[PDB]
Amino acid sequence: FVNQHLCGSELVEALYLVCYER
Amino acid sequence: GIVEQCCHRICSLYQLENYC
Repeated sequence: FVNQHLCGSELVEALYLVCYER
Repeated sequence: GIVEQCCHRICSLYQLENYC
């Protein structure tokens, strides 16, 4: 939603967050 | 790919989640 680029470790962090399900 | 869509360009949360 952020209108931000996601690169490197920030892309990694975002992928782990959005792909997670408890 | 994910880098082209989300790093070089801007991707939505929906687009990012399609790479899970």
